[PDB]
Amino acid sequence: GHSAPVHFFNTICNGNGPTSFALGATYKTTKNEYIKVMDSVNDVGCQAYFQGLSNVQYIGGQLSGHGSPRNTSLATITQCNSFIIYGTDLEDINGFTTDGTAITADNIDAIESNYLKDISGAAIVVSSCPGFKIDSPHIFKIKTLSTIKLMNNTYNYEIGGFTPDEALKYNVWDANGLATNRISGVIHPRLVNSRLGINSVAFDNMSNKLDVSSLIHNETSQIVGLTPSTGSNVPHTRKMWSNGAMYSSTDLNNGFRLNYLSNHNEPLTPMHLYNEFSVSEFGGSVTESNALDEIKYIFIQTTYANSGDGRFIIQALDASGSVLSSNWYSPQSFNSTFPISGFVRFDVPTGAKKIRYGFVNSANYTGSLRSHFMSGFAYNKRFFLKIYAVYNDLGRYGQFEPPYSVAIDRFRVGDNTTQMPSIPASSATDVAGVNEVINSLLASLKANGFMS
Amino acid sequence: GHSAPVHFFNTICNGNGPTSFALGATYKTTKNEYIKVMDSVNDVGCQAYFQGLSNVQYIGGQLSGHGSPRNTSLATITQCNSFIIYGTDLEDINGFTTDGTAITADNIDAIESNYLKDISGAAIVVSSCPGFKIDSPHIFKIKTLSTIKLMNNTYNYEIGGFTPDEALKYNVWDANGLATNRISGVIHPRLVNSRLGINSVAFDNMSNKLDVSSLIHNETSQIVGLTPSTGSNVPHTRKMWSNGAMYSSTDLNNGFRLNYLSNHNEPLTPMHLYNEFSVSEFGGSVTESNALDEIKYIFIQTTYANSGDGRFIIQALDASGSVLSSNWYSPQSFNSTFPISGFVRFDVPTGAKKIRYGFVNSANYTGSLRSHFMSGFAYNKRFFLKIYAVYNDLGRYGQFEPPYSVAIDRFRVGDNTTQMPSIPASSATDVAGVNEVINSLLASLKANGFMS
Repeated sequence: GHSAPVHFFNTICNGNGPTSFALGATYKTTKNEYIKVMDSVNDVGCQAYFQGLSNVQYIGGQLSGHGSPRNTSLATITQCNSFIIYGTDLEDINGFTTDGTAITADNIDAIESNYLKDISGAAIVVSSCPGFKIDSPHIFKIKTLSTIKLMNNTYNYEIGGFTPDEALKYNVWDANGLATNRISGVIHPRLVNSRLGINSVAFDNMSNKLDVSSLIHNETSQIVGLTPSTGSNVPHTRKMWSNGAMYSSTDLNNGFRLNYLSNHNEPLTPMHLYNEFSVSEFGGSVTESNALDEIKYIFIQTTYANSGDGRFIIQALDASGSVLSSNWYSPQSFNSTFPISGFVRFDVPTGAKKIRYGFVNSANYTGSLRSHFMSGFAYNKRFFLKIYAVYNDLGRYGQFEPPYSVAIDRFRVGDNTTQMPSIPASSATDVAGVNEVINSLLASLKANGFMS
Repeated sequence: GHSAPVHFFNTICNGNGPTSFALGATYKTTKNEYIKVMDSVNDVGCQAYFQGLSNVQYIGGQLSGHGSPRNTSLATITQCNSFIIYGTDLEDINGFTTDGTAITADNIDAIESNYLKDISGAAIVVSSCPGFKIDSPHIFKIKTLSTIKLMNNTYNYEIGGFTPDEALKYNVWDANGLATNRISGVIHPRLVNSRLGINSVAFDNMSNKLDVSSLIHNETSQIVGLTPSTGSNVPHTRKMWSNGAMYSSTDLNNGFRLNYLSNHNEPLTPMHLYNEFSVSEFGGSVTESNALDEIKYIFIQTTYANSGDGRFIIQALDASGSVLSSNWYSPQSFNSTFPISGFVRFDVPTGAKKIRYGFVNSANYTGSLRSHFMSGFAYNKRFFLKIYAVYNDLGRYGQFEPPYSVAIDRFRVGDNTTQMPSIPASSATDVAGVNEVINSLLASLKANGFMS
């Protein structure tokens, strides 16, 4: 049941929440009776609460908590339709949870894990409101986890360019999770490459993600597998990696070889499957305060599997090869989409010169990509790996993309080379000795893909 | 200090700045005393001036100069926060500068070069206002250099689809320049492919630039250099170019070979490094009024350098091969992001059939890319070249992108060919003569990159 349409013009809600004084206060009536103002010691409030509405326009008002009242949010929108905000002043929130837990930068990590499905933790919490829009307000003094929280099937939201870095952890906190739900929202690019960015779920549902990032690694499985294989669910050639090897040569359907690594801050050896590339390369006549960093965030998308022991490692190195930062990622960590695949976020620290990424084994044995990362193809039969690089500035150092030229036929249409038909061995009865180099050259051609 | 939030509704500011009559006017007081109205002969004004505000909404008003008053702009926003415009009528501006210089179509080039940092030259001038929104209003009769001007760290702006071609030079004039600033704005795509487009700085900061354009040339330096190299800071091969050569076959790190050319309208020879491709290919049963042009603008991004005689040349040719238009681009011209790289804009004239682009030398000697275009790798240690083609219509002729097919393994995962191990020379003592054709094929395989 609902009412539509509700119109709000230049309306201000200020200071509306349980405060320190109100919780301990007792109202004395004219009949000399005392009434306890609080319902409980964990009483929490809000400035504006909306539920069961449609076509609500809040045009140029103000939502702020002055006097530090215990608020779970400034505006709570639940089960509404087409809630649009037009330049509302938002400021001075006192972050709390629904059960009365104070949101503080000290315990900001336990709030995201234990209170993900809670209706709290942002200046504006949107729950089950399809047509949401915020339209670039000015926000400041936000003492909670994020600025906007989206959850419970908010699938067509649009978020404008408000003040990026005001909350404690994020700017946009997408908490939508359900396999049946298809979320596709629009986020301003300036909110992604800021000091506080968006979480991995918000980047999963960001439709204009190529406006701020680009793919630095794109690998998928082939259609027809090679000769020594019993399937075509993983790569069989290793041609996309600089170090490492394959798990098996008699069954290529087993993926890459996962070698043991004790922790993510340990050095990678040539036996591990990993790549390496440099960033932020500027000359000697440039000051490091003028030349900023290249990459701000790195988003990795991979297949999802319930069990693990196979880790996707990523490291940020500097000059002299010292590890500045690292992180593990188990197969069950990619659950933006629980059934198929998910996203993870990695923060590139300032001063990093090189980036390493690959697959390792967290247990003390040698595993394979199929059995120890994909769980034997139980949740997905097509492996893929996508790594997005969110640049600090749009195109300062040049975005990384595959080479192409409209005037060169090798890149415009591709090269005109085909696999040669199989040539039999040289067994002429006219001379020996030369059959040494001929059959070896014919064998090298067949072994390197040039010949069938 | 500031006031927030200021609300404007259906408010009109009409014909306010100093006029011809007012400048020469003298007020006669009741006490028979005379007061000169004009402070100086170069008095200038605007309809609305805003400074030090936050969360300002101008909802459906009108800003117009009637009676031709001397105005630097219609609205001047300076050091504000979240200024949003909602469908405001804007019209009839008389372009002037802050010092009283009239902005006409004759001096439109000297004003852009000499008054870049001036707070003037547009219908709406935005200076140091992060959250600016324009919401696409209807605009006409604009006698300034541009319609919107952005400068002084306006880093997150959205510009809607207003009337494109009303100003004299541009639609959006981005004047943001600073090494520490990170600008990321959103511009409506219909404002980029218009008669008047956006300047090179606005395309630099345009995050949704792939919605209106596509890369027709993308080239970067490799990681590991070739054998005679002394470093890997430039392309060591010439596979991206159809003409020209390398500077020296003994170093390969000096880059391409820059040959002398008198002017940009001179014909390019096979000794020059340049490419060529055709545009607007329609059949005989199509009328040229129905078949429009293919490319509207071309944006080139390259590394910055403070000196050098090497020039990036681009030419627009026709049938019979006559040069319609051309332009030089020195290394200092790529300074839209001063310390690293920059953008330039080239206007493709109507009737053009072919486009040529490459690198030449403006001085009468043969130079190299490392020394005569870059300053010895003093600013950027990685060379890149990205050329964007802004199409007249979105996909009329088909956008140029690398070939791909999801059903072909050669394009889905790549070809399964590797460099063969080095095969020694055939020196068998059993027969000669054939060893000539054997070692010549083995030498060619090693020379063509097929063999190590």
